[PDB]
Order: sequence, then C-alpha cells, then structure tokens
Amino acid sequence: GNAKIGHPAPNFKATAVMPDGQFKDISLSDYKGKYVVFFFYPLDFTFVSPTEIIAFSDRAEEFKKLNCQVIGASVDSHFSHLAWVNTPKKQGGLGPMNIPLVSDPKRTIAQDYGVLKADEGISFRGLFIIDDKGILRQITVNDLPVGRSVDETLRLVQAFQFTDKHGEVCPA
Amino acid sequence: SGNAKIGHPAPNFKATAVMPDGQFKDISLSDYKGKYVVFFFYPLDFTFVSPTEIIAFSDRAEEFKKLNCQVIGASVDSHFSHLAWVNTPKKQGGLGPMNIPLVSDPKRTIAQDYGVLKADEGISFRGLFIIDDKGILRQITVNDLPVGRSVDETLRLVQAFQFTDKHGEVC
Ligand SMILES: *C1=C2C(=CC(=O)C(O)=C2C)[C@]2(C)CC[C@@]3(C)[C@@H]4C[C@](C)(C(=O)O)CC[C@]4(C)CC[C@]3(C)C2=C1
Ligand SMILES: *C1=C2C(=CC(=O)C(O)=C2C)[C@]2(C)CC[C@@]3(C)[C@@H]4C[C@](C)(C(=O)O)CC[C@]4(C)CC[C@]3(C)C2=C1
Repeated sequence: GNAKIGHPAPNFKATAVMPDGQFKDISLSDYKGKYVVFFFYPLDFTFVSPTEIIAFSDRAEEFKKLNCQVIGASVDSHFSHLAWVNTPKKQGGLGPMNIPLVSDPKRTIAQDYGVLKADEGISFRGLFIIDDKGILRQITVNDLPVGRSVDETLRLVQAFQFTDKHGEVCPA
Repeated sequence: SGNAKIGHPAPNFKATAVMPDGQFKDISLSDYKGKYVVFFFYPLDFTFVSPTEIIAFSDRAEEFKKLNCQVIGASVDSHFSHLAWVNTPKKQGGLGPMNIPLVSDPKRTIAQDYGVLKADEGISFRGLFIIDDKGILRQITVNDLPVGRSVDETLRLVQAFQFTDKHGEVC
C-alpha cells in the first residue's frame, strides 16, 4: 500500500452511512484541521466487529473532546452498513451510530492502506491515526479474530497531540 | 515496503544480540518457534523515550513468560552500544540489567524487512510485531518517533491471539 508514517495519508472518496442514517460521499481531506482515526473492519453482520464499532460510537464524545473524527470502513456496501445500523440493538444490530461508516466496494481503499487480505477480498483490522495536517502518525493492523481497544486509541491520539504542541507552548 | 504480512511467516533474521546475562549471542527469530514472540524496534540507543519502553518490557518480562511469550527488542545500533547502555545504571540514565535480549541491526536489513526503516535517517520507527508459536505474523504496530508503546496493550493482544488460537484449528 501507500500508507507511510510521516507522509500524507492516502486520500479516499467513498460513500458512507452517516450518523443521521443517510448516505453521503465523504473524503479523508474533508477532515483536514482535525485528527482522524480511520479504522477498517472485515464485514458487516459479524461478531467481533460490532464490539469495536459500538465502542467507538458509544465513546465518540471522548474523541470529540480531542478534536478527533472517527471513521470506520469495510468493503461491504453502504446499504449493508445501514441494514446493520437498522437491525435492533437488542437483536444484534449496531443501533444508531455517532460515527460514519465508509463502504470500500472496489477494495481500493484497503489496498491503498496496505490492509487488504488479498486471497479473500476483505480488510484486516487496520487502524490509522492521521494528524490535523493529514500526515499519518500511527499504524495498527490486527489479524481478523482480534479486536482493538478504544482506550489505547485515545491514549495514542492524545499523546500525539501533546507531542505536536510541546514546541509552541508559552516559554514561561 | 517490507515483507511483514499478516498471516504469513514473519521475516526471519539472524543477528547479534546482547542477552540478559550480559553476553553476546547470535540469535534467530526461528530459535523461538514454539513460543509467541513480541519483536519491537526502537530508533537508537542512549535516548529519552526509548529507555522507558525497554525498561518497561524488561521489568514486566515475567508477565510475558507466563504467556509462553518471548520479548525481543532491536535497533540499528551496534551490539557494543547496547552493552554499554545495559552497563549504565538506570539511576544514571542507562538501561540497567535486562530480562530481554536486545538485537543489533547495523546493516538495517531487519528494519527494512519489517518495513520500519525511516528513510534517509537510518533509524527505525517504533515498530512492534506479534508472532505466534508457528512463526506467523499476527499483529503490526508502528508509531511515529514521539509516542511510545504500552505493555498493557501488548499483553492484551498476546492474550487475545492465544484465546482465538483455542478455536477453529483445522489440523
Ligand atoms: C506565553 C505567554 C506570554 C504571556 C502571556 O500573558 C501569556 O498569557 C502567555 C500564555 C508571553 C510571556 C508573552 C510575550 C511572548 C508572546 C513573546 C512576545 C511576542 C513579541 C508577542 O507578543 O507575540 C513574540 C512571541 C514571544 C517572543 C514568545 C511568547 C512570549 C514570550 C509569551 C508566551
Ligand atoms: C491439516 C492439514 C494438512 C493440510 C492441509 O492442506 C490442510 O488444509 C490441512 C487443514 C496437513 C499438513 C496435511 C498432511 C497430514 C494430514 C498428515 C498426513 C497423513 C498421512 C494424512 O494424510 O492424513 C496423516 C496425518 C498427518 C501426519 C497429520 C496432519 C497433517 C500434517 C496435516 C493436518
């Protein structure tokens, strides 16, 4: 792929299901000026991914206080994403979302980020931290069965922002 | 770039390491088949953020041993540089005695194989890799230089891969 630490994160333009439940075409570059956590999950209607997606959505306000946009993505269609959102939470659905979910049906976004599992056409569990100038700061890739931690992601986002700011702090 | 791919054999290496007993030894990743491995890079010796990470992994090595997991650190510095840093007491800014081996990658080929060499600076990013007991790469972590890693998160990951190893085995 083309995701390199210290280089601009690969842009994308893709259809996402938005928190209001409608579809919108969004780009990574829409979020310049804010940190971005961009994470891939393999497929909709699976059993590890919902724990992660719901945790990032549930805790979205902790990312907003860090001026950080969270974006999820999978190769499944945006229609499939919405179907999972609309499945009742008590029956296994995602329920209402506080984060957008991108659809990568051509697999080009997962390829650009180096996380496509080529022999199956789905993404590994890749997570990327992109700073407010668009520069990639952190790469995380898990094999399919093992989920990610919102606590760890918050730790990293905050730590990068602190080290970003150290040199402009008042010298008193 | 690099040859580290999830679900494929982790790139092998053979390199001089400073072992916990203070001796040099040429070791290979394949020496540790039968154990999980946490293999982590740091940019260079005698720095500020890196010793806190290295000491944290060394101090907590028993928690990895209980998971049948070997921890190995690495940088492009010479094996003499590693040994001098170990022989510098922690209270004077050194590493002090270590419970983990520290690999020397002076030709930068290990960092290149793992995709973590920072071009034109000749140092590695803060890369960390989790390799299972069959030598297969399960997890990739790469931090830009300013931000360190968490032993807690690394243990959570090792535990989680070992958990999922307990179902779905075909052979
Ligand atoms: C941080 C602060 C400063 C004052 C201050 O009241 C304050 O609240 C904060 C947080 C000082 C000490 C004030 C003076 C400057 C800003 C100077 C002066 C300079 C001409 C300016 O006014 O912008 C240029 C910047 C410079 C040299 C650095 C910061 C600070 C020393 C300063 C930072
Ligand atoms: C599991 C598998 C094996 C191959 C394989 O392609 C595969 O998909 C799975 C799930 C191997 C590596 C194949 C060879 C055997 C089956 C051997 C050979 C043996 C003669 C047989 O054919 O059954 C006897 C069993 C033996 C020695 C152990 C398993 C495996 C090494 C194997 C398991």
